[PDB]
Amino acid sequence: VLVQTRGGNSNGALCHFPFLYNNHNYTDCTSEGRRDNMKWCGTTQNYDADQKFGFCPMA
Ligand SMILES: *[C@@H]1O[C@H](CO)[C@@H](O)[C@H](O)[C@H]1NC(C)=O
Repeated sequence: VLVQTRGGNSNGALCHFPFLYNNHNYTDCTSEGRRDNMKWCGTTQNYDADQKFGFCPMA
């Protein structure tokens, strides 16, 4: 699969996995920070120390 994003805090980067999100190593996309339904993903390897996310346009 290929999760690429463009607009989040990555200024145009490909989401990566696994990605620590608030001490929550997520090896995929998650909608815990959304209130609609889609799912986003971190673009860094340490969200707790990076603060960079993106979207997960995929299935
Ligand atoms: C998440 O993975 C990183 C890389 O191995 C590790 O340093 C960190 O402690 C892990 N955190 C959790 C909650 O598993």
